[PDB]
Amino acid sequence: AKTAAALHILVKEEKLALDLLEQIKNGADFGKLAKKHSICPSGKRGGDLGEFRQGQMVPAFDKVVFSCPVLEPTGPLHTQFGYHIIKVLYRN
Repeated sequence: AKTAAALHILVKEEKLALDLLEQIKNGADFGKLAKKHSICPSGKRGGDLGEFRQGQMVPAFDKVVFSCPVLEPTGPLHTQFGYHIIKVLYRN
């Protein structure tokens, strides 16, 4: 699929990623957790890029959106920036 709706959180240290994964299970809040933790110039937008082509931001994203099914929070994944957790939506 060319364009998909995707939310991404990048964690610098694994310990926080584990706390997030458990934190999302205990609480559950992919959008709000991404915005607070990302604290980056793409926290507002990278935490909610809306729909964009499979080749805009990070290649690793194309793999999992083509690996996991949409509507399937997959991650946290491994990427150079740190841990990538990707939520897939619409996929079109």
